[PDB]
Amino acid sequence: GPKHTPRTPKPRGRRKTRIGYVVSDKMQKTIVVELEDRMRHPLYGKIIRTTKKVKAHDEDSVAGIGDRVSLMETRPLSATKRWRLVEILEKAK
Amino acid sequence: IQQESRLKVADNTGAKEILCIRVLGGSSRRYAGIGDVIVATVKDAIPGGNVKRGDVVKAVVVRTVKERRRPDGSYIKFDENAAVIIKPDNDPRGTRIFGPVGRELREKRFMKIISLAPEVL
Amino acid sequence: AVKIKLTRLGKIRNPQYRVAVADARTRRDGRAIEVIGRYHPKEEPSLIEINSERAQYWLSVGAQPTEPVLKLLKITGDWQKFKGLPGAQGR
Amino acid sequence: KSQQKRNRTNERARLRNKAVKSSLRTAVRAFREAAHAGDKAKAAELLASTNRKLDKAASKGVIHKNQAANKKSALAQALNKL
RNA sequence: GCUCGUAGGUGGUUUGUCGCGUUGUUCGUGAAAUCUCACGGCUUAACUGUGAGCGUGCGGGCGAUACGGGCAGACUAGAGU
RNA sequence: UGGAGAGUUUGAUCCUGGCUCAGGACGAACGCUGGCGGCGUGCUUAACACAUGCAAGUCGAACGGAAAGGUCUCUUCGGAGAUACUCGAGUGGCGAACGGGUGAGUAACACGUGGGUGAUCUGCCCUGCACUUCGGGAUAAGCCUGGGAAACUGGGUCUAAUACCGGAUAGGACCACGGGAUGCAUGUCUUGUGGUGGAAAGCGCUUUAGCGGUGUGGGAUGAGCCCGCGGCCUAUCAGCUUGUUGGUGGGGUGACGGCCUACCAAGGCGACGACGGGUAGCCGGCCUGAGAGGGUGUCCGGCCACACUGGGACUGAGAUACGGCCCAGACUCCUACGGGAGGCAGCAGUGGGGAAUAUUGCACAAUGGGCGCAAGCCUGAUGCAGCGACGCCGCGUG
Ligand SMILES: [Mg+2]
Ligand SMILES: [Mg+2]
Ligand SMILES: [Mg+2]
Ligand SMILES: [Mg+2]
Ligand SMILES: [Mg+2]
Ligand SMILES: [Mg+2]
Ligand SMILES: [Mg+2]
Ligand SMILES: [Mg+2]
Ligand SMILES: [Mg+2]
Ligand SMILES: [Mg+2]
Ligand SMILES: [Mg+2]
Ligand SMILES: [Mg+2]
Ligand SMILES: [Mg+2]
Ligand SMILES: [Mg+2]
Ligand SMILES: [Mg+2]
Ligand SMILES: [Mg+2]
Ligand SMILES: [Mg+2]
Ligand SMILES: [Mg+2]
Ligand SMILES: [Mg+2]
Ligand SMILES: [Mg+2]
Ligand SMILES: [Mg+2]
Ligand SMILES: [Mg+2]
Ligand SMILES: [Mg+2]
Ligand SMILES: [Mg+2]
Ligand SMILES: [Mg+2]
Ligand SMILES: [Mg+2]
Ligand SMILES: [Mg+2]
Ligand SMILES: [Mg+2]
Ligand SMILES: [Mg+2]
Ligand SMILES: [Mg+2]
Ligand SMILES: [Mg+2]
Ligand SMILES: [Mg+2]
Ligand SMILES: [Mg+2]
Ligand SMILES: [Mg+2]
Ligand SMILES: [Mg+2]
Ligand SMILES: [Mg+2]
Ligand SMILES: [Mg+2]
Ligand SMILES: [Mg+2]
Ligand SMILES: [Mg+2]
Ligand SMILES: [Mg+2]
Ligand SMILES: [Mg+2]
Ligand SMILES: [Mg+2]
Ligand SMILES: [Mg+2]
Ligand SMILES: [Mg+2]
Ligand SMILES: [Mg+2]
Ligand SMILES: [Mg+2]
Ligand SMILES: [Mg+2]
Repeated sequence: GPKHTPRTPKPRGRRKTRIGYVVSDKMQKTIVVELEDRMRHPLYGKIIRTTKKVKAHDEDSVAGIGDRVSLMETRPLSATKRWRLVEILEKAK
Repeated sequence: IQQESRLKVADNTGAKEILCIRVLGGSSRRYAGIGDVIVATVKDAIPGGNVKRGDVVKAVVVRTVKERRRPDGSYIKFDENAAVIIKPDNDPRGTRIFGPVGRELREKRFMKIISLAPEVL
Repeated sequence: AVKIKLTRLGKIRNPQYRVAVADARTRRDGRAIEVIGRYHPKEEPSLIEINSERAQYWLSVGAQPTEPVLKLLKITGDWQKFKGLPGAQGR
Repeated sequence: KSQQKRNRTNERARLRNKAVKSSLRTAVRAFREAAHAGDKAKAAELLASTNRKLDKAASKGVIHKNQAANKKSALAQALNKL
């Protein structure tokens, strides 16, 4: 190459996706979303359900109690925020 | 310094404060200056230390608030009264001296304390 | 810098060496980046094994072998192939 | 130990880097006070002077190119928004 | 001691959808030694080298809805009126 | 591919149900006995304190100078001469952040595992695109003095540099405006326009002896940062938090971020156990068990944390910076009393504790690492040797 090589193609990374309900929204552009998952017990073998809590960034804070949201995880946007809003699906009844 | 006076201990025996019981050097001697020997009791000590509270000890005065004359007409005066606990042979029971000491210890023959002291004035 | 070095993993009186590519700032008998051969200095002449293409890739990417790995590369001819020298085999 | 030479070279480096950093700081504060003064005339050339000093320091290696870029962008936006 | 009931666990019949659990394949990863099969060398073994298993898992793509599950419905047997 | 039971309650019986035993294992100790060889292992307690010797130096093919070597050199007949190989010391470059040690602290993204880095840095290595162009000032060393018991230090000259500074030109520095592709939202990758700018160095050569440096594209390598899952006991620990949670504007970082700052909201964590107490290096691994499981983290390997205790900065690509620096505390030592020096959880060894665990040995012969154009130098890493029946295997005492 008689000049600078631009780059070589690479496959961009794929980020995780989760869906959960909005629990708390009074956060001034942030929302709190409850996520649940199931993991098999290491010893007894039963299937159990555990609920978590993540903080999601909301550039325009429009979300109420319920308001199912699919979240995709980002860079550390804040001290305790690692998720951003993707879209609103199955709005609160 | 007289009886019932309290002094700060200037060594590492573990005692903090002692109370003068008797000024040695004669019957009915009143005041103890720098270089004078004191019978005293330990009114406070570091917990779990070598010396305990209430032990009757013998000490030498090394600092006085009251100014003391010197043969050349000069005076020396400290900001606190301090003493050093000694053995019967005039050696300190501790291993080091804290703060300066007066030069009268030289003429009172307290060479070990004089050597151990950080400064002699 | 990336180096190709011999790693010894034998017993006290059987000094078997493995031709491996490892980082310079590592111990001798450590976790190398990738092992690309071995060398047993206990046969009659010796036992020399070189992959000869991963070594070529590492040489083209910047890996620099030491004196014994260099001698083994010259013996196996892979160094000559990489450098364009005529004789590609001198075993 | 043969590290007294290293200590001497170290202290020489402290003096050199400290001097250049303090000069850069003084230039930055001069540009800042010009920015709040809002002359908008000599600040235009003070911006260029500060950029030259800061990327000269970056080339000298006393700082990093990332820090030089950050400070140059900050001073440029500082001149811009007024 | 008995009862009620919060969370929780668990749940009737049937239809459709998803395919999360479930399961299959494929790819990447799961360092080496050490554990095992098979060999090779120290007179043999201990010791050591090589090939394959191990690494019970995880991430990605591609197949299934038989069961659990999410959603959308329906029925009366459960339950209630 | 792998599952043993026996004893013991009663006048005699069957259950339930404890207690004990037969087996294996160890970084082992004790008692007695004791030949050798192959291979391994050996302060588990006091992260208690240390006498002593060695553990990081190298380059004259960067530079000024010549203390020594042989030296041609004047010749003293024991003194001269850097100009010469060579080189004490000195400037400069690199290394020194690797290697070696301990498991104290740590219940933590420390460790194992799998992702993200459109949030990143990256010397020496490879390699694409170009340059390698001009001036200046002092100083080390040396010399003359001065201070101090030393440790150390001042004043006056004096000589360089691949040391320093100032320059011309150079786009992955920035700003504004755009084009072209992409989605994963901030964005991501590449050109253009106008305004800004940013470095280099010379040295050697038995004449193809060779080295270099930077301006940047792209690889290789190392690392910084975030996330999910898993690996102790305790509720006789039930309410925890205020830079705490978020947002905004700045500052800071290689990089996102209350990391810091000014203002606004009242929020964030908790019965799926926060907060608190006890204990502990994690894992691959090791032992036992048919297995599931129970115990454990020692050889070795990967990582983490620490270097007398506690705290902090700088150099540098890169610092818990063991054999670097500053300060506070304790300890030890020298002193002329004014002041100074020191840290074996490196190798070897000493004191003390314990039932108890080893030489102040050899060599860079091989491998790895560092310095040159090298020849070469260093390496208590390493390769061995020495002591112990300490463990496995094997052979004899016919
Ligand atoms: Mg923000
Ligand atoms: Mg100033
Ligand atoms: Mg910035
Ligand atoms: Mg009842
Ligand atoms: Mg009852
Ligand atoms: Mg009762
Ligand atoms: Mg209920
Ligand atoms: Mg229910
Ligand atoms: Mg059902
Ligand atoms: Mg249900
Ligand atoms: Mg055999
Ligand atoms: Mg394996
Ligand atoms: Mg899959
Ligand atoms: Mg009914
Ligand atoms: Mg029984
Ligand atoms: Mg009976
Ligand atoms: Mg009975
Ligand atoms: Mg029964
Ligand atoms: Mg040097
Ligand atoms: Mg020299
Ligand atoms: Mg060099
Ligand atoms: Mg360095
Ligand atoms: Mg180190
Ligand atoms: Mg220990
Ligand atoms: Mg520990
Ligand atoms: Mg993890
Ligand atoms: Mg001078
Ligand atoms: Mg320019
Ligand atoms: Mg220059
Ligand atoms: Mg605040
Ligand atoms: Mg802010
Ligand atoms: Mg611990
Ligand atoms: Mg069993
Ligand atoms: Mg510490
Ligand atoms: Mg110690
Ligand atoms: Mg410390
Ligand atoms: Mg460096
Ligand atoms: Mg730096
Ligand atoms: Mg420190
Ligand atoms: Mg060091
Ligand atoms: Mg040390
Ligand atoms: Mg040792
Ligand atoms: Mg004992
Ligand atoms: Mg003992
Ligand atoms: Mg060597
Ligand atoms: Mg070698
Ligand atoms: Mg024995």
